[PDB]
Amino acid sequence: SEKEELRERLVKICVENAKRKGDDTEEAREAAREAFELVREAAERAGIDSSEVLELAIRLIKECVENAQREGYDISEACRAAAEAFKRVAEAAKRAGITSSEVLELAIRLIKECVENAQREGYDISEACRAAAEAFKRVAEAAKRAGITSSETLKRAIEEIRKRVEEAQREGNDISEACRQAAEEFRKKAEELKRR
Repeated sequence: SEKEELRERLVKICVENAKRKGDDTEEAREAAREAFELVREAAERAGIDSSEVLELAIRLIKECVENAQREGYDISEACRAAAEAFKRVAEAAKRAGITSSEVLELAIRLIKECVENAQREGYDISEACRAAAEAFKRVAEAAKRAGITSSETLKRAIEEIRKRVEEAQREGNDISEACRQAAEEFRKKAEELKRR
């Protein structure tokens, strides 16, 4: 099946990257298999389990794993953390009624960018995953509360977070704070919209 194929690809990626740097390949295979099910189930429960969304989730994991290999991080840790980050995006999407393909893609790109930035700087991957996923969760929740149904509005909110994260990266400022401040500015705007 397509899912079996996709899982096999992720296993290959994790095992090959573990083998390259002398990490435990059996742990990496296990991590890949468990990560795949974690993301599949989360997507299914959120009603977003198109093969396109599953491919994006696997791409996120792949990129985080490949960069872990480059930057001195444990392959299985990276695999798990990326999968858990996707799970939190899916959970927030479910709670807010978000199914937009473009919104989901931007949320997952934001996670990737935060993780890559953390890995470059030698910081903890899990903290970068939390900042990115929390920012999405905050925007999603604020949009739902305010009755914002527009995909363009959500896309522009996530793009603004991406823009502030890239600015912070460039200037050597804290990425997590950039995420927090940008999501909070959206929340304010949304709440004003609802009140007014």
